[PDB]
Amino acid sequence: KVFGRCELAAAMKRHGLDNYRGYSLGNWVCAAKFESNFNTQATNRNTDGSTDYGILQINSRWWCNDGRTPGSRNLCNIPCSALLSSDITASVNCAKKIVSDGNGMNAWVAWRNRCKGTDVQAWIRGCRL
Ligand SMILES: [Cl-]
Ligand SMILES: [Cl-]
Ligand SMILES: [Cl-]
Ligand SMILES: [Cl-]
Ligand SMILES: [Cl-]
Ligand SMILES: [Cl-]
Ligand SMILES: [Cl-]
Ligand code: NA
Repeated sequence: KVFGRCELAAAMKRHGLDNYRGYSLGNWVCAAKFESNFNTQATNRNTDGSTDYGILQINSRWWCNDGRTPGSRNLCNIPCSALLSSDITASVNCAKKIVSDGNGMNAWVAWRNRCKGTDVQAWIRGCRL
């Protein structure tokens, strides 16, 4: 599914991501924009052989099982395929675990490089929330 901007902001708020660990909804929308372009079916293979999955490009080294990332963990206790669903529940629940890990949203390199310290409230401007 390719979400609209305000459609995704609303879905993330419905699942309790707004201000989760102190991160406003515009931070999450911005991270999803640059990670996936709001496409739940986004995938990216890393040099190390891990794969990033879904709207927030969650990685197989720690967070989900794909059966093809040697030595990896599955801390969200999900198949990585669950992160590609039209329903963002699995992505949101796993994102809450990642952002609680100690480095906040710096876990998402694209958030640190493209969203951090920007006017992220622009990402929810105009949305009926
Ligand atoms: Cl957009
Ligand atoms: Cl915001
Ligand atoms: Cl594996
Ligand atoms: Cl595990
Ligand atoms: Cl599995
Ligand atoms: Cl949803
Ligand atoms: Cl933090
Ligand atoms: Na894994």
